[PDB]
Formats: sequence, structure tokens, C-alpha cells
Amino acid sequence: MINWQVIGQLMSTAVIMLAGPAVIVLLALKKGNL
Amino acid sequence: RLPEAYVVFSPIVDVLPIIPVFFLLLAFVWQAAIGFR
Amino acid sequence: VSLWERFCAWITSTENRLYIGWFGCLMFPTLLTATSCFIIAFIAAPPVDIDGIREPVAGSLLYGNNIISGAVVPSSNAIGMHFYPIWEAASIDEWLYNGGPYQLIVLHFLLGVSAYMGREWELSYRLGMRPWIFVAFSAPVAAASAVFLVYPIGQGSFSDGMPLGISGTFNFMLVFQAEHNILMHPFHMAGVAGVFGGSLFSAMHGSLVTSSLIRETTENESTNYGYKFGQEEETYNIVAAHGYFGRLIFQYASFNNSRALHFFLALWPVVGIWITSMGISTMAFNLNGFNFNQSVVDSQGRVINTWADILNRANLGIEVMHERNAHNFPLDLA
Amino acid sequence: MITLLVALLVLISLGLVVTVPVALATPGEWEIAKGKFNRFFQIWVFLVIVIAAADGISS
Amino acid sequence: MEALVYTFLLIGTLMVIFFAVFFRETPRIL
Amino acid sequence: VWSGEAYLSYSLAAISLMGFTAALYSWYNNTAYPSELYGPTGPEASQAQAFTFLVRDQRLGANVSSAQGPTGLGKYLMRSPSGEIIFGGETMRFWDLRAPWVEPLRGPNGLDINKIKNDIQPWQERRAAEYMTHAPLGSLNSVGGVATEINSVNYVS
Amino acid sequence: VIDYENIGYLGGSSIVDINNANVRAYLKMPGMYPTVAGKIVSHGPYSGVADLYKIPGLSSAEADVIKKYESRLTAKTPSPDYVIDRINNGLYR
Amino acid sequence: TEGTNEWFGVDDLRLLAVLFLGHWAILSLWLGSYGDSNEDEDFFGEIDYSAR
Amino acid sequence: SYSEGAAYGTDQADKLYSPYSVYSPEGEKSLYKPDNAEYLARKKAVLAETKNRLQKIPAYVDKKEWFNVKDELTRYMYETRGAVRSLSSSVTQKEKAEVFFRALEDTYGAATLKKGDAVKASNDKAIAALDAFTATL
Amino acid sequence: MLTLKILVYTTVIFFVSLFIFGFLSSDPSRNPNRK
Amino acid sequence: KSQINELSYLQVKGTGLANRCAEVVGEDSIKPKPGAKLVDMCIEPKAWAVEEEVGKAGKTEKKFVNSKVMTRQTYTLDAIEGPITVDGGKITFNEKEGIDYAATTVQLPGGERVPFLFTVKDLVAKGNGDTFKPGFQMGGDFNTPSYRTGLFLDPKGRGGTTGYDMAVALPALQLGEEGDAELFGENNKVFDITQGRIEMEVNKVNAEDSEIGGVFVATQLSDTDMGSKTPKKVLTKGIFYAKVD
Amino acid sequence: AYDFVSQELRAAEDPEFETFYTKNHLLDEGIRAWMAAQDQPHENFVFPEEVLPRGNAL
Amino acid sequence: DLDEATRTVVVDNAGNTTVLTPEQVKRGKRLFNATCGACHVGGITKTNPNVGLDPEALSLATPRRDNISALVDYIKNPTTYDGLESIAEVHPSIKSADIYPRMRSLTDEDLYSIAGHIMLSPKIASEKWGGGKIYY
Ligand code: CLA
Ligand code: CLA
Ligand code: CLA
Ligand code: CLA
Ligand code: CLA
Ligand code: CLA
Ligand SMILES: CC(C)=CCC/C(C)=C/CC/C(C)=C/CC/C(C)=C/CC/C(C)=C/CC/C(C)=C/CC/C(C)=C/CC/C(C)=C/CC/C(C)=C/CC1=CC(=O)C(C)=C(C)C1=O
Ligand SMILES: CC1=C(/C=C/C(C)=C/C=C/C(C)=C/C=C/C=C(C)/C=C/C=C(C)/C=C/C2=C(C)CCCC2(C)C)C(C)(C)CCC1
Ligand code: OEX
Ligand SMILES: [Fe+2]
Repeated sequence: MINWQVIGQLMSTAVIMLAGPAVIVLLALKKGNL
Repeated sequence: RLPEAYVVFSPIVDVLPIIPVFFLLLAFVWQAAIGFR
Repeated sequence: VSLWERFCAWITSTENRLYIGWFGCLMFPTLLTATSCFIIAFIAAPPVDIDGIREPVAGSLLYGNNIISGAVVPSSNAIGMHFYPIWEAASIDEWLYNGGPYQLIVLHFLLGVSAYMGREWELSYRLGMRPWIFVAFSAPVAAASAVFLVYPIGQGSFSDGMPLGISGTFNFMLVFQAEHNILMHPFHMAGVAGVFGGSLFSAMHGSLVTSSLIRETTENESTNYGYKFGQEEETYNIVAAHGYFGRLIFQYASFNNSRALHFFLALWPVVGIWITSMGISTMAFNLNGFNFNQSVVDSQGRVINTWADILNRANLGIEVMHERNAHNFPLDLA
Repeated sequence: MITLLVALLVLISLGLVVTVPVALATPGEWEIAKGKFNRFFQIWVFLVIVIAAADGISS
Repeated sequence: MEALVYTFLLIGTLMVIFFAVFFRETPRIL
Repeated sequence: VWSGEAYLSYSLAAISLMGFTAALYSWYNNTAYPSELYGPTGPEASQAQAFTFLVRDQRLGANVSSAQGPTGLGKYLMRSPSGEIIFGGETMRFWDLRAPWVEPLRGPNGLDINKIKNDIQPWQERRAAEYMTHAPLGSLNSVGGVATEINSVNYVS
Repeated sequence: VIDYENIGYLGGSSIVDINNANVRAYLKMPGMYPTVAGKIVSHGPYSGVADLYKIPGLSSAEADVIKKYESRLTAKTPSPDYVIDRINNGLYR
Repeated sequence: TEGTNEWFGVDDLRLLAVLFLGHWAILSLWLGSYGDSNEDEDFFGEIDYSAR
Repeated sequence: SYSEGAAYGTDQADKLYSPYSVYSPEGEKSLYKPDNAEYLARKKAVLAETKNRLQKIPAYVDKKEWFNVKDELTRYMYETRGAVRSLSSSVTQKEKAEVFFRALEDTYGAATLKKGDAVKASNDKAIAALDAFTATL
Repeated sequence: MLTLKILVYTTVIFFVSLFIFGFLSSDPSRNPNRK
Repeated sequence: KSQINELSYLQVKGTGLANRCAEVVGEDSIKPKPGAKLVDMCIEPKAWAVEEEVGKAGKTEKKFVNSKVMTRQTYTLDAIEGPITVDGGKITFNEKEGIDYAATTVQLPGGERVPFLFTVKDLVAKGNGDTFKPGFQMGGDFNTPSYRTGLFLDPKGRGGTTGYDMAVALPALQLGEEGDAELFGENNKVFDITQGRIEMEVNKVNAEDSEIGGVFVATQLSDTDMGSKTPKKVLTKGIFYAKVD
Repeated sequence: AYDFVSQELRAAEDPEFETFYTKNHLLDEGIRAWMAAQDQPHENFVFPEEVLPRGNAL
Repeated sequence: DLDEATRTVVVDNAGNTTVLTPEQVKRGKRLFNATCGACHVGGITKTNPNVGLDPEALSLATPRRDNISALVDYIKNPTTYDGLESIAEVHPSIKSADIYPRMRSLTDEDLYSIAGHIMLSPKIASEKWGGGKIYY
């Protein structure tokens, strides 16, 4: 009884909300064509 | 809910319609990192 | 040489006193018929069954009214959304009883205003102007079509449409409050911010120009005569008004660019009235504003009142009293 | 087995989206290495058919 | 008798709108 | 104008035509949008109320045809401005409501009084009571009912 | 009417009128709403509680709940504006 | 008869002869200048300034 | 806790159908048992009256009243499709029902087009088709 | 009442046809730039 | 007719046909049975007339001027039931149920709007002989109820069974011993019942179809708004139609 | 500016004369009666149910 | 401040009183708004306003309906207000639960908490429950 749904949702937004700027951050370090 | 072979991924699916809003914000983040040029 | 080319040359001539244009071909016949019927229906028009219950509501000056109470009454509840012209009425007396001239005025109004808007485009094309004054005029056209056209559609009758008058306007606003809760709806909130903000930046821009005028007159004559028409010199020190507002709040909140300044004066109201006129539109289809009634409870479960509960008891007073005879069943579905 | 393969299908699409626009926005990374990446597309498409097979068998 | 005043105020207002549009002081350069 | 942006402003005029029309299908049409799926329409929930209290007071032995309304019109059954027998109230504006649970009670003239006095089927009573309580009247915080309804239901159509 | 006598016998005095009360007034009597109360309201003017037994279509059970409350039922002068809105007078809880 | 499903509100036959003689009476004016022109003359502009 | 909104499963003791629901599943300890005879007797009773509502069809086609034949098969007969689909359990019982429907949809398709024989022909294709349904199961 | 009705469809499609055949009259070329 | 029953609903609506009573064809006799009950009596008036003071050459005797109806197509009565009882000398009719009122409003010369409830409530018809004939002619009294049920609220908010009972925005009228008794008549709302006399006349019968129909003439009294004005005598004429069963 | 007395004296003597203006007074009786019980708890307005102006069937 | 004296509600026709555990009052609200509250919101009945959920109106029914055991009796077998005939065909019930899809999954404790909510709500809000819009 540890509320697996909310733990699942808050991690899965934080995976996806951090997978977007990581596309840009990996390009800024690489100095590619932004 | 989802079929029984897919009840596991019920948290991930709940996030999925939000993701098209995140492409609108991805443009501005990309314009910030390019320096708005 | 041809008769049509000599007519197209006249109707698109900017050398006329008033530019007619191709939109004036259906602006001027529409708005003169909306006008000439409005003046007659406001002055001399018999009472109108609005509730469909054969209780005729007087609205004209000859039947004992004034400027404030007199109004062109909307059409009947018996008609509702049906198109009711003069030729589908079997007499003019049957036409004027059932709310005839409300549909003749409104439908010739919305065609003439949507043609007055396209006429503002057309002359901007023939004068070399950049075109978009008519986009700024879309904001009252959105709001005129919201209370005369869209709200009678979603409510299913022109009788819920706005009465063409002054006291009829406040009958419209209060009944719209009880049935839809417009004040809690965030699109009336986004246009109160549009016209409070609009009247702010109007009187804030108009003061900083008038503050920084250059000496061109004496103290005996008027301030305004230091501007000769068509001159090429700038009539106010814009660096002066920038340094004033740059100290009145702080430095970085001031537009040094006068073009971006004169764009923000056009953005803020017009966006505020586009959003507001799509508040009436989404509340025409009974998607009402917020409802926080009985939202705060104690641990026992008793309802603790809020300001929305006091606002609710004002809405319940108008709801139980609007159209006090037209209802027969416990819920105002219309 | 469907819950194991779809979980393997999501983890690959995590691995692609982090790496594929990085492989394209770089001036040469896609031309220098795409036969590495073209396997991962062919693996990814192959999983969709395996899951569509295992769903029809199980129903 | 009362509404006669209201009508005179309305059409009297539309007169000065007519004169302001057509008999306006036309502005001139130079 | 044969240019790039001009073709884009040709589409945006036509897509707005389709935009209003799909937004007016969803309010009135109960054929492409069945009331069993999308809920009752604006017009349909106004007629389902007047039909429910028609059934309610018919069980009290009341002649509903001759039941004189408070305004002098029909309290239950009145006559449309084209001559048809319709429901009365503020629901007289939606007298064009053609719905699969009321069309069993039609005739040439309209609502057949003989068929109302005798043939009302209990699935129509279960339907008009369902479409009264789930009328398309809501709020942005998704509480149903009228604008002055208390916060207990969670429904916007 | 400004000054109408027998306002009390309509709904609230707990001694009801017959030919003027709403059908909601018979709700306070257990057993009569809706069936037995439906027949009383539907038919025409009554002169007494004895005329309640003259209703066409009464059972012994329908006369039973009238026999219980026959002290509380009483009949008055029918004023014709109250006699119309006896099924529905536009009052809803 | 209002709610009849008739084309353009044409109830009687007489209203057609009104419609046809309205579009055509201005069409014939329009063909007096823009009609009887070359239907085979092109341009690679965005906008044509051909003739009157 | 009393005002916790996103307590999906820690609140209640019984297992729910889904975290996004309030109701428990269709398993044990329910009060609705679909094997009961009064549910079967309700569905059987509408099948019996359907034939009785369908024999009144030619009386309106012998007359001129087409508005009464378009709705007689929707006024009472609305509850048919809910029952005859529910009574159809076995294999060949199921594909017997669409014989009855397609024969019934042509009665309504001919009543709107006002064809007198096509109603009377397809009515007899319906009484014979419900005869096939009721006699088997 | 069917005599008035005839008069309206004259007046509508008179001005609607002036609108329709106004913009077909080479209307983009009527600018202060050229011609 | 049966010709009206041929049509569907979508073909009748918007055409103004449901307002109009049927046309019976042919003439013969039909006999009312012992349990005979009248089924589909519809009444529709085709002309209206209000008794006024008419401007003749030199005289002002009361005459009927006609009037134009302004409520559109809502005047016809329909579905009126009732048993046909057989008295020995004369066949009688007493109506029981059906839509037996249709509120409407006509306009006079001068611009005066006179509403009136057109009704046949509690009708006791009596006609010569027993069987319905083309020479048959029955009529009798009907009771007109008031045009407004007593819970109607006037513009100030005053009704017979609800509302206030004083001029609600004139609070200084109820001062003194006299009170507001000068405007007493506009506070007391009185439900009014008057009488009306209809005279029907059968002239065309089917016996193979058991449906009759002919011309009537009805006179009644217009409304008063619960004692607000003097009501005026309203005459009307038209055609009816009935199914004798 | 509460009332036009020429509108109010006429609507009292003629119980058929209705404008939009007299329609706004009945909307204000609903505001003056329904909210004033909960508006002003210091004054202790205890209204009965039978004095509150309701319309027909609302 | 949900004291156990306030949670103590009457349970049988004789008059015994038992208490409701705090999950009964919480599931009792969620189930009532989801199932019953479409028409019985706040104690009034939308489709028949004469027959409410008032503690006065439940008591005047010909079987007395104030008890928890009397309310769950009504849910499985709804008679009329005078209790002569059944209206299970039109009111949602357990007996006629093939037509209503909303009541195919309800246990005994679920109706015990819904009827708990109908009984314990006049004790919390004395006049708001079934008082109409006057007492909103
Ligand atoms: C020219 C401007 C103009 C316009 C647009 C209108 C418009 C209207 N008037 Mg008005 N009127 C005008 C001038 C105008 N009026 C003038 C000058 C007078 C004084 C004489 C009047 C007097 C008047 C009266 C007295 C009344 C109206 C009424 C009306 C309404 C309906 C009339 C009707 O049937 O239209 C006829 C329209 C058509 C036949 C449609 C024409 C549209 C064409 C066909 C374009 C469509 C293109 C097509 C779709 C392309 C198809 C391609 C194909 C391949 C598919 C309508 C809003 C009535 C009203 O509002 O009552 C409520 C009414 O009673 N008018
Ligand atoms: C709301 C009114 C409105 C206004 C002011 C404009 C304004 C403009 N349009 Mg446009 N347009 C509109 C609606 C509107 N549009 C709609 C609704 C459509 C889709 C049918 C189009 C389709 C369209 C095209 C395809 C083109 C324009 C073009 C233009 C420009 C020049 C005017 C012209 O020739 O168009 C003529 C005017 C119209 C086509 C619309 C007339 C709108 C009338 C005056 C009022 C609304 C009535 C309603 C839509 C018609 C219903 C008829 C029915 C009842 C029979 C100008 C910016 C032209 C342009 O410059 O593009 C680069 C162009 O080629 N428009
Ligand atoms: C502090 C108080 C406050 C403020 C500032 C506002 C502000 C506003 N309210 Mg609001 N409101 C309030 C309180 C307030 N409200 C309260 C308390 C209520 C409840 C009673 C409401 C209920 C309410 C309703 C019901 C509505 C508003 C609307 C509006 C908007 C009005 C703007 C408008 O229509 O212009 C837009 C301009 C026009 C409509 C005019 C178009 C005119 C055309 C273009 C030309 C006409 C030409 C003319 C005939 C002749 C010209 C002159 C001639 C001589 C040439 C604005 C955002 C309206 C809204 O939402 O927008 C539609 C609306 O319908 N409010
Ligand atoms: C990899 C190929 C492939 C694909 C695409 C499918 C697809 C499908 N199988 Mg399947 N299957 C596969 C391999 C595949 N299977 C294998 C290898 C086997 C073992 C031999 C099976 C055995 C199998 C069985 C035994 C069953 C299925 C069934 C189904 C269908 C489920 C939908 C349904 O119930 O039918 C109803 C139909 C629909 C719901 C329509 C769904 C399609 C719509 C139109 C969406 C498409 C829209 C569009 C293309 C998307 C936009 C894209 C655009 C941007 C380009 C679905 C169409 C079931 C079936 O067919 O039952 C009828 C079923 O019982 N499968
Ligand atoms: C990042 C920039 C961007 C993006 C995201 C879009 C996005 C879109 N554009 Mg586009 N556009 C852009 C820049 C962009 N545009 C620029 C710079 C121009 C030059 C001025 C155009 C010119 C343009 C035109 C001329 C049109 C679009 C259309 C569209 C829409 C196609 C989908 C659609 O209509 O679905 C809705 C329709 C359906 C679901 C039904 C299927 C119909 C098919 C998909 C229509 C495809 C039309 C096609 C895209 C237009 C041909 C363009 C081609 C000549 C290059 C979509 C919203 C089209 C449109 O209709 O939207 C306005 C259209 O007519 N655009
Ligand atoms: C914010 C973006 C957004 C979103 C989320 C939606 C969402 C939606 N819109 Mg939409 N819309 C939007 C913006 C948006 N709209 C805008 C900006 C416009 C322009 C104003 C419109 C105009 C619009 C219209 C005109 C309509 C919608 C509709 C819809 C709804 C259904 C989607 C649909 O019809 O798919 C459409 C999908 C396609 C066109 C793709 C092709 C689909 C093919 C043809 C289907 C073939 C089916 C076939 C039978 C399958 C058989 C397979 C078998 C043979 C194997 C959906 C709620 C529809 C609706 O329900 O209206 C209420 C509708 O009619 N929208
Ligand atoms: C030591 C001790 C004792 C301990 C206690 C601690 C302690 C000391 C605490 C005290 C600290 C304390 C509170 C001090 C803080 C001071 C403070 C900020 C207090 C004020 C409080 C307060 C709420 C302030 C916030 C409100 C505020 C001023 C908001 C500003 C709003 C704002 C940014 C508006 C901008 C709008 C805008 C864009 C306008 C331009 C558009 C416009 C048309 C302008 C016209 C115009 C502009 C031009 O540009 C030019 C060119 C021209 C031509 C022209 O027309
Ligand atoms: C499908 C899928 C998937 C995928 C997903 C994805 C990949 C998504 C994406 C998404 C994304 C793509 C995201 C994005 C995000 C972003 C963000 C969240 C951002 C935001 C931020 C902010 C908002 C900020 C901004 C700014 C700046 C920077 C500066 C200027 C200003 C501003 C403030 C504007 C997975 C694998 C899961 C699996 C399942 C399915
Ligand atoms: O019309 Mn004018 O107001 Ca809109 O809500 Mn329903 O309808 Mn009637 O009531 Mn309320
Ligand atoms: Fe300026």
C-alpha cells in the first residue's frame, strides 16, 4: 500500500520532461548544428 | 482499463497526451540555447 | 473604355469623398437598412411578445419609454431560431408582434460590419498601407457576433439574444450572470484586464507624449498649434519621455523603440477582446465559468462559506426571477 | 511474454530519441554511422511485429 | 408630449454628425 | 495571388468553415453523433425534461392536453407556430427536436395525444430521466448542473 | 386575492382542504401519495369527507387511508384559481 | 411555409428568373471588358498587370 | 485520510477495477448475479410480445397510415435488440439473429419509401425468422 | 408577402454580383505600386 | 383525412398543414350507437370579429369589425373526446378531454390588441333528432376559464395566488388610514369564468368512414386580465370535423 | 437613480405595461432578498421560505 | 471532529444505532456522487421533486425508510412512496440491474456505505440536505 500509481506517474513525467532538454544539452556540448 | 498484457504501463500512458505540449516548449528552449539567433 | 471599366474605376477610386470599394457594395446597402429600420423600430414600434407567452413587452418611444428603457426587443420564444422575414409573416402586424425587426436589424448589421471590416482592408491596399487595421477591428466584430449571433445559436433562440437598447443591455448582462457565471469565467477576466490595461496604456502613452512636447508656441495661444500638419520634424522629445518612465518604475521596463511601443498598444486590448468574445461563445454552449460553491468544508463535513457562496446567492436571486412566467419545469435548460 | 517485449520496446525508444536527433544535427554523425543505427531501426520494427504476433496468438 | 423631446435630441444629434463629416475643416499641407 | 502565403490564407478561410460546422454538428446533430454515445444534445435535454413531468403528472390522473398552463398556454402540450403539437415551456423553442426516443410518439400532426395517453414505454421513461440529469450544462472545473449548482457531480458533456 | 380566507387549509395547518389543496399537501399523510391522493385531486368539487367515498374507482385499501385521516381531511369553498393548479402549482423542492 | 427544405428559399418559380437575371446582368457587363480576352496568355509573377 | 484526492488504492480495502475508478470488479460478493431466472424471464417476455407487436403491422398497410408502421417497430420493439443479442449464446444461434434483423430493417426501409408489398413481404420474413429464434433457444 | 420577396432577391443579387464580379475584375492589380 | 395520414412527419412540418382540419367527403346519415363516443373532433376558426363602436354615416350602433390574427398558426383545437349520450328527443354531446383551449390574439383597427382564450371546455351540445344528417345542427354553452391562471405575475410582481399585493416600488402609498385603496382594483387579482355559446352544423357525413364535418359559429367573451379592463364580445366562424366512431 | 417614477406610476395603474426597465426591478428583488440573508449575518435576517420572491417553477 | 456520536446512525426498524467506520463515510460519498448523485444531489430529486431524501420525507413513506436496513431494502426492491407497487423498472435497483449498467457491480458493504451517506448527511448539514436551492 505505497501508492504505486503516483510513484509511476511522477517518475515517468520526470523521465520525459528531462528527455527533451537532454536532446538540446547533448547538442550544445557537441557544438552541432543547433 | 488496458488489456491484461498492458496493465503494467498504465502510468506511462497517462503522461503521453501531455507530450505534444512539450514540443511547443521545446522550440523556445531550442531558441534560448541558440541565443535567439 | 467599356462601361464596366469606367464603373470599376469609380467604385475603387480613392478620389471619392468616402471610399466605397467593393465591400461598400454590400456595406452601404446593409448598414443603411439596419439604420433606417432601427430608427423607426426604436421610435415607433408596437410591443413584442418576447417570452412567447403572449405578454407583449413595450420597447419604443411612442409607447411610453425614454432613451434608457426604450429598446428594440428581441424576437419571440415562439419563433426561436427560425428565420422570420417579412414575406414569411402573412402581414406586417403579425411580423411586428412576434419580434420582427430584431432579425432584420441584426442580420443586416452583421453583414454590414463584416463588410465595414473588409472595407478597411481594401483602402489600405489602394493607399499603399500595410494592411492590418482590419485585424484590430476583428475584436469588436468578434464581440458583436458573440451576443447577437453565436449566443442565440447555442441557446437556440434569438429571444436570448441581446436587446438593442440600454436597459435591455443590463437585462442581458444580469441574466447571463445567473445562468452562466461570467465573472468567474477566465475569459471575462482576460478582457477586464484588456480594457483596464487598455485604458491604462492609453492614458499612459498619451501623457508621456503630451509631457515631452517641444516649445513651438507662446503661452497665449494653444499648445496644439505647434504641430503643423504634414511636417517632417518630430513633435516631441522621445528621449525625454524614455528617461522619465525609465526612472518612474526602473530602467529596463521602458520601450525605447516607438514602433514596439505603438505595437503593444494594439496587442493588449485586441487580444483581450478576442479572448473575451470567445468567452461568450464558449458560454453560449453552456460551458460555464468556475463553480466553487460548497468547496470549503471542515473535518465534520459542514459547508464553510466563501466569497463564491455569497456570489452564488446573488446568482440564485437572478435565476429564480428571470422570465418569471416563462418557466414551467424546475431547471432552466434554456 | 508480451509484458517483457513491450518493456523492451519502450527502452529502445528511450535509447533512440536521446541519440537519433543527436545523430542528425551533428554535421557528419549520420553519414559516418548509420549502418550502426539502421540495425536499431530494423530491430525496432521487428519488435512491433513480434508483439503483434504474440497479441493475436494470446487472443 | 414627453417623447417629442427625446426624438428632437436624437435627430438633432444626427445633424451635427452630418455636418462634422461633410463640412469638416479640411486639413492642408502648407 | 499566386504566392506562397496566399495559398495558406486560402486554406485558413476554408478550414474555419469546417471548424464552425463540426462545432455545430456536435451541438444539434444526434445522428452522426448518437445521444447514446455523446450524451443528449442541447435541444434534446430540454424536451426530455418536459416529457418526464408529462409522465409524472399523467400518473396523477391529470388530463395533460387540457391542462391549462399558468400563462394561458399549454402546460404540457401546446401548438407550434406552424401548427404541430409540441411540448410547452421554454422548451417551445426546440420544437424541431427529432430524437429516436420521441419519434415513436409522432404522427402527421405531431405528438399524437392518443399515443401519449396509452403508449408510453418504460424505456422512454428511463431515457428521458437519463437525459434530464445529464443535460449539457457544465463548468470549467467540471461540475454539472446549472451555474448555481453545488459541487457534488462531476460531469460536463 | 389580497385577503383570501382559508390560506391555512391549503398546505400548512395540518388540516387539509380537499378542493383547493395541492397534491403536495397530501404528501404529509403516509399512504395517500401518489395513488389515493391522485384520485382526490383529479376529480371535481367535493362537499364533504363523505363525498370522498363517491370517487369512481376506489378500493377498500384506498378507502382505508382516507378513513385514517378523515379527521384531518376537510372540504371548503372552491375558489376557482386554486382549483386549477392542484396537480402542479409550480412549487418544487 | 418557413421550414421547407427548398433551394435558396426559392418557393415560387418566379424567383428563379430574378436570380438568373441578376447574376447575368452584371456578368454581361463584366464580359464587356474582361471577357473576349486571350485565355492563353500566362505570367511568372505572383500578380498580373496585363491590361484593362 | 478524508480529503485525499489521489489515493488510488491505499484508501479502500477492496480491490478496484482500476485506479481510475470507484467501483469494484464483477467478481465475487456482488449482488448482481447474471445467471438469475428473472433476468432470463424478462428477456424472454419481450421476445413474445415482439411477435404480437409485429402482427399489427399489416393492419396499417391495409390502411394508408405509414407513420404508424415506421414507429410500431421502434416504440415497443426498442428493447428487442438488447434481448435477442443477449439470448444468442451458442454459435449458430448468433448467426440466426442477423437473418431476423436484415428482414426487419427492410420493413423500416420500405415504410419510409412507402412500398406496400415490400412491407408485407418482409413482415413475413420476420415472423418466420423470430420463429427460428424462439424455437431453438 | 411574395411581391416584396421578389424585390429583395433582385436587390441582394444585384449587389452580391457587383461584389463577386468586382474582385474578378483584376482586383490585385489595382494598387499604387504599378497600374 | 386518411390523405393526411398518408404523409410522414417530415413532409407535414413547416408546411402549415397540421393546423388545418380535414375535409370530409360526401353526405349520408350515421346513427350514434348506445356506447358511441366521439373521437377526433377538431375545430378551426377561419374568421374573427370583435364587437365595437363602428363609424357609420351618422350613427354609432354596435357592429362587428373583423380582425387579423397575430399569433401565427396556433388557433386550432384538436383531439377532443367525449361520449355521445342519446336523450330521447334530441341527441346530445358532452366533451370530456382533448386540447380544448387555444390562446390567441387579434388586432383591431386602431392598433388595439385583443387577446382571447378560444375554448370549448365543458361543452353541452344538443341537436335535433337522433342520427347525424346534412341538416343536423347542434350547439350549446361552454365555460371560458380565465386567460391567466392565478399564479401569473404582472410586471410589478402581483398575482392572484402568488406575488405581492401592493405597488412594490411605491412604498409611500400605504400611508394613512386609507392605505392604497385608491388603486385597489389593480391589486386584487380575480379569476374570472364567463360563458360562451357555440353553434355547430353538420352538413357532410361519411357513414362508410364514420366521420362528419361542417360549419360552426362561436361567440364568447375576450379576456380582462383579472379585472383590469372591460372584456369585449368576440364572434368567430370556421369549419370543424369529427370522427363519430 | 433607482426608479423612473413615470414608469413606476404607470406600471402600478396598468397591469399590462411592461418594459425592459421594469424587468430589471424584479431581478433586483431577487438580489435584495436572496443574498441579504447570508450577506449581513450581523443583522440576523431570518427569512421564511414563503417570503422569498420566486418565479414560476424555479 | 467526526465524533463517533455523530457517526452513530440508526440501523433497524426497531431503532438500534450503530456507528460508521471512517472508510464507510468516505466510500459512502464517492459512491453516492458517482451512482446516485446524478439525480439525488444534495437530497432533492430532480426527476420527481415531491419524493426527496429528507429525513422527514424518508419517514413518511409507507414503509419507513430512515433506517440503514430500510434503505438497502429500497435499493434491492424499490416500491413506490405508498409502497403498493414496484418501480424497479424505472428506478435503478439490484433486481432490475440488467438495464442499468451502473449497478451490476455493487456488494453488500457498498450499499451499506451509500445508505450510510444518505442517513449521516442530515446529521452533518441539518437544513442543506434536500432543502432545495433556498438552502444552498
Ligand atoms: C445587398 C446587400 C444585402 C444583403 C446581403 C441582404 C441580406 C439579407 N436581407 Mg436584405 N435588403 C437589402 C440589402 C441586402 N440584404 C436592401 C437594399 C433592402 C431594401 C430593399 C433590403 C431589405 C430587406 C428586407 C425587407 C428583408 C431583408 C432580408 C434579408 C435576409 C434574407 C434575404 C434573402 O433571402 O437573401 C437572398 C439570398 C440568396 C438567394 C443567396 C445569395 C447568395 C449567393 C447565391 C452566393 C452563394 C454562392 C454559392 C454558394 C456558390 C455555389 C457554387 C456551387 C458550385 C456549389 C438577408 C440577411 C430579410 C430578413 O432579414 O428577414 C429576417 C427581410 O425580411 N432585406
Ligand atoms: C468574415 C469576412 C471576411 C473578410 C472580411 C475577408 C477578407 C478578405 N478575404 Mg476572405 N474569406 C472569408 C471571409 C472573409 N475574408 C471566408 C469565410 C472564406 C471562405 C468561404 C474566404 C475565402 C477567401 C478567398 C478564397 C480569398 C479571400 C480573400 C480575401 C481578401 C480580399 C477580399 C476578397 O476578395 O475576398 C472576397 C470575400 C470573401 C471570399 C468572403 C465574403 C465575406 C462576406 C463579405 C461576409 C461573410 C458572409 C459569408 C461568409 C458568406 C455566406 C454566403 C451564404 C449565406 C450564401 C480579404 C483580406 C482573397 C485574398 O486576398 O486572398 C489572398 C481570396 O482570394 N477570402
Ligand atoms: C468592473 C466591471 C467590469 C468590466 C470592466 C467589464 C468588462 C467587460 N465586459 Mg463585463 N460584466 C461585469 C463587469 C465588468 N465587465 C459584470 C459584473 C457582469 C455581470 C452582470 C458582466 C457581464 C458581462 C457580459 C454578459 C458581457 C460582458 C462583456 C464585457 C466586455 C465588454 C467589451 C465589449 O463588449 O466591447 C466590444 C465592442 C462591442 C461589442 C461593440 C461592437 C460595435 C460595432 C463594432 C460597431 C457599432 C457601431 C455603432 C452601431 C455606431 C457607431 C457610431 C456611429 C455614429 C457611426 C469587457 C471585457 C461582454 C463580453 O464578454 O464581450 C462580448 C458581454 O457580453 N460582461
Ligand atoms: C505484424 C502484422 C500484423 C498486424 C498489423 C496485425 C493487426 C491486427 N491483428 Mg493480428 N496477427 C499477426 C500480425 C499482425 N496483426 C500475426 C503474425 C498473427 C498470428 C498469425 C496475428 C493473429 C491475429 C488474430 C488471431 C487476431 C488478430 C487481430 C488483429 C487486429 C486487432 C483489431 C481487431 O480487433 O479487429 C477489428 C478491426 C479494427 C479495430 C480496425 C483497426 C485498424 C484501424 C483502421 C486503425 C488503422 C488506422 C491507420 C492505419 C493509422 C493511421 C496511420 C497513418 C498515419 C499512416 C489488428 C488489425 C484480431 C482480428 O483481426 O480480429 C478481427 C484477432 O482476433 N491478429
Ligand atoms: C514549421 C512550420 C509549419 C508547420 C508546422 C505547418 C503545418 C501545417 N501546414 Mg503549413 N506552411 C508553412 C509552415 C508550416 N506549416 C509555411 C512556411 C508555408 C508557406 C506559406 C506553409 C503553407 C501551407 C499551405 C499552403 C497549407 C499548409 C497546411 C498545413 C497543415 C497541414 C495539415 C493539415 O491541414 O491538416 C488538416 C487536414 C487534414 C487532416 C486532411 C488531410 C489533407 C492533407 C493532409 C492536406 C495537406 C495540405 C498540404 C500540407 C498543403 C500543400 C503544401 C505544399 C504545397 C508544400 C499543417 C497545420 C495546409 C492546410 O490545410 O493547413 C492550413 C495548407 O493548405 N501550409
Ligand atoms: C488542438 C488540436 C486539435 C485537436 C486535439 C482536435 C481534436 C479533434 N478534432 Mg479537430 N480541429 C482543430 C484542432 C484540433 N482538433 C483545428 C485547429 C481545426 C480547424 C478549425 C479542427 C477542425 C476539425 C473538424 C472539422 C473536425 C474535428 C474533429 C475532431 C475530433 C476527432 C478527430 C477526427 O475527426 O480525426 C479526423 C481524422 C482524419 C481526417 C484522418 C483521416 C481519417 C480517415 C479518413 C478515416 C477512415 C476511417 C475508415 C472508416 C476506417 C476503416 C478502415 C477499414 C477500411 C480497414 C477530435 C476531438 C472532428 C469532430 O469530431 O468534430 C466535432 C471534425 O469533424 N476537428
Ligand atoms: C532594514 C529594515 C528595517 C528591515 C525591513 C526590510 C525592508 C527595508 C523592507 C522594505 C523594502 C521594500 C518593501 C521596498 C521595496 C520597494 C518596492 C518595490 C515597493 C513597492 C511595492 C510594490 C508592490 C511594487 C510593485 C508594483 C510595481 C511598481 C509594478 C510595476 C508594473 C510594471 C512593471 C509595469 C510596466 C508596464 C509597461 C510595460 C508600460 C510601458 C507601456 C506604456 C504604453 C508606457 C508608455 C510609454 C513608455 C515609454 O517607455 C515611452 C518611451 C513612451 C513614450 C510611452 O508613452
Ligand atoms: C512516445 C513515447 C516515448 C517518448 C517520449 C518522448 C521522447 C517525449 C518527448 C518529450 C520532450 C520533447 C520533452 C520536452 C520537454 C521540454 C521542457 C519541459 C522544457 C520546458 C522548459 C521551460 C518551459 C523553459 C523555457 C524557457 C527558456 C529555456 C528560456 C526562455 C524562457 C522560457 C521560460 C520559455 C517513450 C520513450 C516514453 C515511450 C512511450 C512512448
Ligand atoms: O428566453 Mn431569454 O432566458 Ca435563456 O435561460 Mn431559459 O431561455 Mn429564457 O429562460 Mn432563462
Ligand atoms: Fe502615440
